[PDB]
Amino acid sequence: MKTQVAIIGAGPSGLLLGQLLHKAGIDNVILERQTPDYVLGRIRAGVLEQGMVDLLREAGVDRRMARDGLVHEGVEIAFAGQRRRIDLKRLSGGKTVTVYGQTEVTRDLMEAREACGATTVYQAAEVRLHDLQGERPYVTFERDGERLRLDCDYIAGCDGFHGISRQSIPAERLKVFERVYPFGWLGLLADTPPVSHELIYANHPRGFALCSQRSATRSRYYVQVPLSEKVEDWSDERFWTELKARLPSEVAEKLVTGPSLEKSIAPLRSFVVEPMQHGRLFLAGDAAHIVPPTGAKGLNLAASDVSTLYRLLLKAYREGRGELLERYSAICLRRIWKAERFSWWMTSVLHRFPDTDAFSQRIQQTELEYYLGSEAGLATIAENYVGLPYEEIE
Amino acid sequence: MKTQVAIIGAGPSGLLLGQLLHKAGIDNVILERQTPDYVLGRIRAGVLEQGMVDLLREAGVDRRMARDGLVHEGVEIAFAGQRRRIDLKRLSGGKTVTVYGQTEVTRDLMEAREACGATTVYQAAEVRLHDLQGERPYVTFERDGERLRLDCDYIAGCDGFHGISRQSIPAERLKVFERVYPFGWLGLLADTPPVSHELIYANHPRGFALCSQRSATRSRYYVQVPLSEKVEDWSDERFWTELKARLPSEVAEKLVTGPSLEKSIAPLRSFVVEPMQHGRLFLAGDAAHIVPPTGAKGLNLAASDVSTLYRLLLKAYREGRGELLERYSAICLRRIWKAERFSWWMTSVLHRFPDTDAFSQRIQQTELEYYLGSEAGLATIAENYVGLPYEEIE
Ligand SMILES: Cc1cc2nc3c(=O)[nH]c(=O)nc-3n(C[C@H](O)[C@H](O)[C@H](O)COP(=O)(O)OP(=O)(O)OC[C@H]3O[C@@H](n4cnc5c(N)ncnc54)[C@H](O)[C@@H]3O)c2cc1C
Ligand SMILES: Cc1cc2nc3c(=O)[nH]c(=O)nc-3n(C[C@H](O)[C@H](O)[C@H](O)COP(=O)(O)OP(=O)(O)OC[C@H]3O[C@@H](n4cnc5c(N)ncnc54)[C@H](O)[C@@H]3O)c2cc1C
Ligand SMILES: Nc1ccc(C(=O)O)cc1
Ligand SMILES: Nc1ccc(C(=O)O)cc1
Repeated sequence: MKTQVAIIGAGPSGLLLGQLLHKAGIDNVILERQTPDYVLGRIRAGVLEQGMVDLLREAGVDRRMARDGLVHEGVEIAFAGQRRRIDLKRLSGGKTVTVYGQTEVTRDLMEAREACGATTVYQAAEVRLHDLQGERPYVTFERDGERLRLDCDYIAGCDGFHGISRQSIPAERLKVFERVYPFGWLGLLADTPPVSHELIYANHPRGFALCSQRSATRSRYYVQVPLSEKVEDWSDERFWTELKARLPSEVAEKLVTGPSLEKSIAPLRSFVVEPMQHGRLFLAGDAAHIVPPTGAKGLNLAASDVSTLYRLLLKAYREGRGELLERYSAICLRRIWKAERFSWWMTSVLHRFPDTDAFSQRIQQTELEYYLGSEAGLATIAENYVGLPYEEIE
Repeated sequence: MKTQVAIIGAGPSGLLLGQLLHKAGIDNVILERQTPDYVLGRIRAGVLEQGMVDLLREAGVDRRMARDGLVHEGVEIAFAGQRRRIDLKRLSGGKTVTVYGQTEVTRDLMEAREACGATTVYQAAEVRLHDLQGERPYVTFERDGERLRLDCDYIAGCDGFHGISRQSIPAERLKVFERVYPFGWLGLLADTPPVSHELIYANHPRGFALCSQRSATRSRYYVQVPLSEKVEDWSDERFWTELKARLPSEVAEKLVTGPSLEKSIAPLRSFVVEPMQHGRLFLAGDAAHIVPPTGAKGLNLAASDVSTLYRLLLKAYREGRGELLERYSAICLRRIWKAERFSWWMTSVLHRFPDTDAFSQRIQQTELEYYLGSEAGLATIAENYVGLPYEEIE
């Protein structure tokens, strides 16, 4: 069995890359461990940068998004009994973000891939990568008891944080940068109208809270929660009471509550690996880096890694410029670090940390007052929030 | 012995307040523990904000400054083998800073006070404050063996971090916010031409370094140094070698070295006390708060506390509005916290911290790249650097 580019993982990264590649004539095969249904079960992301919206358009999978997605020109930050609105559109010079669930984006790519007839092997068990440094690498896997081999020119590891691809690179060749935060996010999806037309990030003494949405009849809420927490400990009612206690009274009053459709806890982490490639293996998305959800950069960084990889692969196949692929890591890392820096900053000013001294609490409160009250402070948040420009390569 | 306002401390704070008060008809007496010579021995500050330059003018003690002071429109930040210039004037909308030694400013105020004939008691031993909550507070001290009493309406504690005034307020009434940094600054004053026409703040793997100046023939340099350091351990030559090792090669090459006129080590600290007053006692300057030198806000915050106190005292004496004095702390604290926040930020991105993990070193490097490469980042540094606007009161 042979292809040009083998893609490990059918999450948004692998599907986007596969679609981009297909449209340009580069055959690719996606291998996924789970079932299409399991993949569609992950709620995750809700906020997309302008640049990701454009990439979706370029992959020609933007019909439903253009119809159902909500474009946002602002976002709110509540702290110490006051809400402050940041005009993204004004402050960033016209850019906005789009709220469209990750579940939907993934569904759209999956349908688009099916219609084109491109190869996708679900339940590909025991994926193993071989000859990463040879001129002919290959992937082996098992589909219903029998071991198959897939030959390729390149492998794009788009298998998330627990994928096999990063594990296939000699550990000595990698440099890991990581920070674990002493808390997680308890998220709740409900078939209720969101409490606001724009997102509200809230710093409250009891901990962080965030009011988000998926559509006009579907809401997504989060509350900062300690690591020791178990989801079965949080009834829908306890969640609503907790969420209401962290929000400004005039917002908590108009909140329409309801039974949860999904409830989960996600720990916050920062992770970056350098470089992001080895021989003919290139890492992309969560396989290469994790950012805490606070800045909504995860899925967005994956899109840029993918945009970069695709353009380099085109150059390599169509233009015979195979040497340009060595620049992959240098290029992605620049955007990754600025995004990690932004997510880190958002996380530190919005959450309540354990055993914080009086001085640090005061400095935290002051960062908010400063950045939210200065025209220049506002602009730093906004341009970062809508997403910094992709580099064009060459 | 009686006056209207008793002033404890003849450093820049006490002298500026005394001068302002005198020019408006409000009698005041300054009490200082040391001799005029000891006071003039402190080198300290070199950078003044626009607002402090204007206050000096308002006190009519700006002749020598207008002649000898150097106005700066930019400042440089060197890191990872690259110098980046921040155009203060452009980015802040025209403001600049003035380099004029604290020793000179103090000399100018002292001469101005002497010429006007205002009272100043040097070597006032054992100053004690009494009846802080009565309608008639008083200060007692000793001048050559005999105990004297000074009656007043108000007392302005301008006695620095180790003064008696903050110690005279019931400790239970105060809330202290403080952070100690694990390093200090080793500074060297030399009668040599500065290596650059503008200041250069340098983040280097070996630690922080700063190239400053006092005039065209007098330089002031600093290097980050561990707490365990003793000044006698640092020969002039060791200092020059160390300073040269932390600077970019093209800057270290043109450095004119020479014998030190003064050499000292100052530990870095952040300290804020809330409130800044008690009854008829009002704290100002270093008596109320300390900021690490990195942002050059110390003397500048003292000026704003003083500007605020003087205007409130005028209202009280001339206009019979004694109740406005209760607003002193609320007003000064707003500016103090933003300045503490700025100094804290400058300190964290420019210095090398002990036992720093790979992630934090990377985030530090990235803060520099971000703020120094974005038009909005630059503007946040600049407007903070030149100094945020004073509030007008009322
Ligand atoms: C609470 C939460 C909120 C977030 N909010 C946002 C937001 O609003 N905006 C934003 O930009 N980001 C956000 N993100 C991040 C975003 O969800 C991720 O960055 C994104 O899912 C990365 O996609 P991916 O394709 O790289 O990885 P994944 O989504 O993990 O998919 C990887 C795929 O590879 C598969 N796989 C794993 N191992 C193997 C193997 N051995 N063989 C074959 N297949 C394998 C996995 O099954 C999976 O299907 C959030 C994340 C969380 C959890
Ligand atoms: C390394 C260094 C660099 C700095 N660089 C800058 C910079 O460039 N820009 C900037 O804005 N700031 C800077 N500063 C800070 C600035 O020096 C101080 O904030 C400033 O000196 C505050 O003045 P002050 O009058 O409040 O206090 P002080 O200068 O301390 O004077 C207080 C006076 O009160 C006197 N006194 C003390 N106790 C008593 C008592 N019991 N009775 C009577 N008198 C008493 C003291 O003798 C002293 O004379 C720097 C500080 C340092 C050390
Ligand atoms: N920053 C974030 C904003 C929104 C969401 C979400 O809607 O799921 C997640 C993270
Ligand atoms: N930030 C600072 C800048 C300059 C000086 C100084 O010249 O003495 C001190 C601190």
